[PDB]
Amino acid sequence: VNSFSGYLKLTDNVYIKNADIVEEAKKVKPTVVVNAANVYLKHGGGVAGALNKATNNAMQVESDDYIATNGPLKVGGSCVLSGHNLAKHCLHVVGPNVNKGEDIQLLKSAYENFNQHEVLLAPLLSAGIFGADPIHSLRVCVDTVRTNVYLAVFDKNLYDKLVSSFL
Ligand SMILES: O=C(O)[C@H]1[C@@H]2CN(c3ncnc4[nH]c5cc(F)ccc5c34)CC[C@@H]21
Repeated sequence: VNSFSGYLKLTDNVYIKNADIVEEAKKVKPTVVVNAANVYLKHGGGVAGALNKATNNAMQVESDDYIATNGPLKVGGSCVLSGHNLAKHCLHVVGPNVNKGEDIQLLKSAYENFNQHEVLLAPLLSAGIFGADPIHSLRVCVDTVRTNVYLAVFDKNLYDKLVSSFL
């Protein structure tokens, strides 16, 4: 038993809700919140910009030190950093950005990072400003992640579409 509430159960291990991941994060204090990061950890907009704003830019300050030491992530890759006031940890995961021409097959590799964590609060990778089809992203999530994932979907309309079309 964990503290996530109001989720719809899609599979043995995948759950979905219409929620603002920032507000869900501040209420659950999950062990892991996933950020929809880019390779430079430049948290300017989308989920990343919202999450970073909620940390009063501390996420960005920590991320800039990470990049200065380690260089950029790979598309499909991840790193674990602090969750600041939102979670114990933030798993920054880079899905392919269709608006940059990145290969959508990397979406599976991106979701594989979730399997290193027993429970996660996450957005749909490569959705939103990353330009992928959120229904495809949900399918890849369900077919790739084996750990317990709680998907927060900001847009109510999108959600109702994700649920109603889920096979
Ligand atoms: O590509 C993106 O950046 C994310 C678009 C929407 N994404 C979100 N998904 C769950 N919770 C969310 N809260 C937000 C608050 C915001 F100001 C902005 C976005 C989000 C958001 C994920 C898919 C894609």
